[PDB]
Amino acid sequence: SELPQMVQQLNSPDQQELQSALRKLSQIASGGNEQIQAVIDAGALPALVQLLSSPNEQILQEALWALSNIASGGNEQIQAVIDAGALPALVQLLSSPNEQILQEALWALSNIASGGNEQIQAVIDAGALPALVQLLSSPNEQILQEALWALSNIASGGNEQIQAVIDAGALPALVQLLSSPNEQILQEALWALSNIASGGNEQIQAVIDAGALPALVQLLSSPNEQILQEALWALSNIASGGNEQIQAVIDAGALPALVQLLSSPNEQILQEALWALSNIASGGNEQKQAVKEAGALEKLEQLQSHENEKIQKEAQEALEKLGGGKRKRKRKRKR
Ligand SMILES: [Ca+2]
Ligand SMILES: [Ca+2]
Ligand SMILES: [Ca+2]
Ligand SMILES: [Ca+2]
Ligand SMILES: [Ca+2]
Ligand SMILES: [Mg+2]
Ligand SMILES: [Mg+2]
Repeated sequence: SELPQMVQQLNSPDQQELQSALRKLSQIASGGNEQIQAVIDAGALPALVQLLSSPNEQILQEALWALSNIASGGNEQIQAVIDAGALPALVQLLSSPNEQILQEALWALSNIASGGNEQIQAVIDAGALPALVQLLSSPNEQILQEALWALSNIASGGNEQIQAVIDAGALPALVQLLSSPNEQILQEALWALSNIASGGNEQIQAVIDAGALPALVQLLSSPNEQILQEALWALSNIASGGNEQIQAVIDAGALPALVQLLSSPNEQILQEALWALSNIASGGNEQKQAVKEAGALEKLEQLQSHENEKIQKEAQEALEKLGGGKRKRKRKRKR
């Protein structure tokens, strides 16, 4: 209700009147999609994009915060941000020497990339990827995390958008990050490759050719359940490709580690271990025999006696597929 009065204050000579309006519009935009639409309907977006060119760092800080929380809404809400000419201004802020401005620009770009394929492509077309791939080599963990988050959401799009990430030279940087001692960076690098591996066979072969599999197979032996869940998701998407892709997974030695995970009392790890083996089972007779030789038949048959309906179904489906004769993830950040 008080929103139109706030939009008028975004172009005020009084700095204390301008900052109070920005702080309030940022707090409203942190709410639901119904609240975000009220900000857009008040015509805040044209005024907010204009403020990104302001030399004032305090104004630009809250202007980015407001746009980021608006960008964390629905697909139509994200589209309204793009129509206001936000992307060409956000891409220019990636080359900024200010760490707070760069962090907030990346936060805004990641939420826009959390929308549909049309929205993701608009970010690619704006020239975001070359800067994003460059940031994967940064010594700053706060910035590296944000760029990893934005690249994961772009890779959550269609095959055209995933190929654009591969072409920008992201895979060698992502594969290198799989050996990082930082668990947050490691999780996001795993989340990025998983979304890349959810694409076509050519895109999955790109992940294999970059040398990601030895690290992913190794991560199945981790005591950390968060890293285990991400590695299982990445390998499942790789195993969903062709017979060349399934065999690369077997050659990397995933089967003995996957069969070991069938003994886990954790329902999340189990479901993902079953899904990875089920995709492998949907390969040729050479691929089917490899699963049999790993000792999987014994555990799959025993898992058909589990009290969990989902665990029961997956185990039977995988055991049937062993007879002789792809998931994308998006994340929206609200602060
Ligand atoms: Ca003044
Ligand atoms: Ca600086
Ligand atoms: Ca550092
Ligand atoms: Ca660590
Ligand atoms: Ca643990
Ligand atoms: Mg950290
Ligand atoms: Mg952890």
